[PDB]
Amino acid sequence: ELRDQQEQVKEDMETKCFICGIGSDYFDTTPHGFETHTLEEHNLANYM
Amino acid sequence: VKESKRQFIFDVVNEGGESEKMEMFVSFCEDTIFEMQIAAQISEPRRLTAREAATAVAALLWALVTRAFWGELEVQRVKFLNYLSRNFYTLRFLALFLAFAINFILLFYKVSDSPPNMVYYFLEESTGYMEPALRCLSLLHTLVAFLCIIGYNCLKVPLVIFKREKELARKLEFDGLYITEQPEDDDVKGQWDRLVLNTPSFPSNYWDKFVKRKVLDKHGDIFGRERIAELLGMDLASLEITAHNERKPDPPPGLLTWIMSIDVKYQIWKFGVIFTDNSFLYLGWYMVMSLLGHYNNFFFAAHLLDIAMGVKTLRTILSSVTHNGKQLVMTVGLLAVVVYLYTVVAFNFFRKFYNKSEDEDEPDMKCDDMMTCYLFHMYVGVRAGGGIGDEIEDPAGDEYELYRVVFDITFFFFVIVILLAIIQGLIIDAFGELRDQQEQVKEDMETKCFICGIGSDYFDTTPHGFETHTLEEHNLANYMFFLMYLINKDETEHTGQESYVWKMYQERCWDFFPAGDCFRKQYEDQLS
Amino acid sequence: MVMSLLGHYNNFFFAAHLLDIAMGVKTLRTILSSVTHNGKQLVMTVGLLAVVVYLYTVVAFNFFRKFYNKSEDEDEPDMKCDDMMTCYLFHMYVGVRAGGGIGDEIEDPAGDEYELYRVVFDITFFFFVIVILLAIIQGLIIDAFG
Amino acid sequence: AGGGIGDEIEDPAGDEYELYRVVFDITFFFFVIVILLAIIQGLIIDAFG
Amino acid sequence: NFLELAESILEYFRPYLGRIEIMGASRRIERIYFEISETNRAQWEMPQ
Ligand SMILES: CCCCCCCC/C=C\CCCCCCCC(=O)OC[C@H](COP(=O)(O)OCC[N+](C)(C)C)OC(=O)CCCCCCC/C=C/CCCCCCCC
Ligand SMILES: CCCCCCCC/C=C\CCCCCCCC(=O)OC[C@H](COP(=O)(O)OCC[N+](C)(C)C)OC(=O)CCCCCCC/C=C\CCCCCCCC
Ligand SMILES: CCCCCCCC/C=C\CCCCCCCC(=O)OC[C@H](COP(=O)(O)OCC[N+](C)(C)C)OC(=O)CCCCCCC/C=C\CCCCCCCC
Ligand SMILES: [Zn+2]
Ligand SMILES: [Zn+2]
Repeated sequence: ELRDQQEQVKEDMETKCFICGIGSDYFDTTPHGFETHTLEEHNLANYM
Repeated sequence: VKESKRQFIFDVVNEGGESEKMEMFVSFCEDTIFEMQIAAQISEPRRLTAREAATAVAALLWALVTRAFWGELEVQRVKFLNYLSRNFYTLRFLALFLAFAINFILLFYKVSDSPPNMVYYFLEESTGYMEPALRCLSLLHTLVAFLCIIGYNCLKVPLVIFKREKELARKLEFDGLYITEQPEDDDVKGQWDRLVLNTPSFPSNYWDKFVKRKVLDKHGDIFGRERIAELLGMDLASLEITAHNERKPDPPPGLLTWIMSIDVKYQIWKFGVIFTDNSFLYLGWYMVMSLLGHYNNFFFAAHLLDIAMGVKTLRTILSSVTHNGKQLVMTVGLLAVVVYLYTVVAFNFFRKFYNKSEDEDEPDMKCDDMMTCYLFHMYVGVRAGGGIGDEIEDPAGDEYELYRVVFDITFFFFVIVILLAIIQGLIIDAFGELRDQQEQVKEDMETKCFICGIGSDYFDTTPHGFETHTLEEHNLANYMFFLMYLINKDETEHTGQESYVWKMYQERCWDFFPAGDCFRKQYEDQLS
Repeated sequence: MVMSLLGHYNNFFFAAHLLDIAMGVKTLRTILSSVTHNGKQLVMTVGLLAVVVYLYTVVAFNFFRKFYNKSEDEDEPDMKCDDMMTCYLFHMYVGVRAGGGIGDEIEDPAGDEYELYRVVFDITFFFFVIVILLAIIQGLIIDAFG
Repeated sequence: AGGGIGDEIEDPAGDEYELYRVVFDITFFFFVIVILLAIIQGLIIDAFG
Repeated sequence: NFLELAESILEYFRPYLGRIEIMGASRRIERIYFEISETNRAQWEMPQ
């Protein structure tokens, strides 16, 4: 159960944005789109 | 090569990320290309006796394992080394078989106080052919171990050197590891690498022979052209005077020429890398134990541990245990601490019950000192089926009976039941975690393309669209073949597209790899 | 059919037909498919156990022989580790089946020059053979179910 | 029994059927004590999951 | 062309130019730029 919880956390963080909730595919329409979105556009560190 | 590809895919999908996916892919392609070059190089142009029970059982186990003049010398030596490189794995299997045979023969030793307070260890066999067989088998095993070391050194060490040189060159040219920065002084790898930088033959296996220049020009303005030249052991005065005017002297071919043409510093660096390589050390230990086996035949039993390294099924079963090895070790430590606490309590309160002697005249108290009590607990209570209470005295009819029954029950539940349950659970969860990793790899490879990342549904819009896309359009084999073809082709013969990809590859820019896009998406409406 | 015919030669050959429940009953077939799903791994694990016990036998034969006297009559000793075949049979047959390993059955190490070497020997036997390898077998079955 | 029937019935050493008997006892221990009980534990553990 | 000219300043200030997205008063997603201090960024990178 603990392993499954960790895997679920990882999958969520790699599949959808934490802030807006949009899926990774839409962003990935552009090269490294999801990476750019989660590093520059919607960044938890930037919000804090 | 198929096994290497499978391992690479597993690594990328599970532990690898996404920003470095193409970097790892290109590294894998480079390693595969070098491996193919090496392969091309090496390629040639009733009553039952205990012994009766023993002979039948051995056949069953082996089946499990089986199921799972200078010019003349040079040519002969090259043929020999090529043969060893070609038959390296066969030689390893032969060594394993010889080890099993030697140990089967070992199973017939006997020890006596009289010849066939010293003792005689002699082999007891009715046939009498076993002892000569043991001698010849031991000699042959040692020979095969030596040949295995040579085969490894000629077949797989080149890849190790290639990877080390490649990594060091990339760090020098794109990180300025010894120019802009410095190793951290705990990075023994870099500290040792500081030796090949000035060596005349730094890129001996890596095919990029322009590394020294590339690095010099890129970092030259900031650090000058003389500091970089000193660090890389390259002479600008030479680079210019050679172009201006130079000579080609031909040294008289001979062993003297070979001796003068030896880059000791490189060779010394090469040997450090090899002797730090794990597999080479394993083979060396194998050879050392095989030699020791001629001093004492029973050292040949150490080579039975080679089954873990050899048999794939056993390797996986043992990887199940080692997956949570750190947790298992920490659990054993926790067990030790808990047993120590129980020892403290027993030493302070329950000492009258730890008399393990039947002779009333000669008591044997196992808990009159803390060291003895702790040893008793860890050695006897842990191994006991019901804990310490099974072995230490009965508590009935004593003032401390209830305190003691609580002591024993808690020992049984915490130590025997729970901690051991934790160990079994760690192993059982390791099995499931490995299975889940394999399933994840399969699901990813069947749901999305490795290169572009587009999902399978979009391609499947067309009959067998995903299959066609992954077999013809975006094929990992085709990409690797393109890298090989582009590396072999001359830059002067490169076409425009090839030149563009070559420049991006040289600059380590992986933007030419399609990402979230493909030919079908690009020309969707015209193609439709 | 052959076993049924042999059953008329000896009636006790008819017990072989009780194995037909595995083939017949579906629930039992599934339960046994759980065991046979990783049958190759189970067999290889048993082989690994045999090899490990052989290594322990080698060590015991070379160093700890005085402790393998399974006789109470001092006039008639019964040394179970004076030859490698006998010692290996003793280990595989008795230590594996023992609850706490070989140490439960072979002699007490207390008050001997090799006491610590021997307690390490026994504890390692118990942990590697009794605890871990059997844990591997249970884990293979449990993972087959899942 | 912890180790099967062999723990309780007589010692096989020094008998014409010693090897047949050690095979008997080891197979009993592995099939009954180790595997079938492992099946029971596995059924419970899989029910949880 | 201006961005190429100003690349140096942009690179120097890259680690300090924080950027977030909000749903603004205009009922449209708006992008806000602000300053991140070196002390704050170091504290963020602190392993705890
Ligand atoms: C999960 C599956 C369940 C397992 C079920 C039980 C497992 C049993 C396991 C292991 C083998 C133990 C040894 C078996 C006995 C051999 C003894 C022997 O060697 O004595 C040879 C005899 C000598 O002749 P006699 O004058 O004493 O006749 C006796 C006449 N009486 C019987 C009427 C008095 O010759 C004969 O009669 C033999 C003629 C008949 C041959 C078959 C008899 C034994 C069958 C054993 C099972 C098959 C092997 C099991 C495989 C391992 C389990 C996977
Ligand atoms: C990378 C993986 C690492 C794995 C490490 C495991 C390797 C095994 C271990 C240790 C070897 C240490 C070598 C040091 C000893 C130096 C040699 C020595 O001084 O030796 C003395 C005695 C020999 O006596 P002698 O003179 O009377 O011989 C008669 C010869 N004449 C008649 C000529 C006198 O040596 C004796 O006792 C001989 C008895 C030896 C029997 C035990 C050998 C080990 C075999 C099986 C167990 C393997 C252990 C596995 C543990 C690790 C698991 C991962
Ligand atoms: C595809 C799946 C394969 C599964 C294989 C398992 C089948 C069972 C095994 C082996 C049968 C081998 C047959 C060879 C023996 C030939 C016959 C023979 O020569 O027989 C001699 C003695 C009978 O003695 P008698 O002359 O005094 O009879 C009195 C008769 N008058 C008075 C007329 C003399 O035979 C005796 O001992 C009779 C005692 C027999 C009791 C054991 C029979 C087995 C029953 C249960 C265990 C099953 C084992 C399962 C192992 C595999 C698990 C997968
Ligand atoms: Zn977002
Ligand atoms: Zn694709």
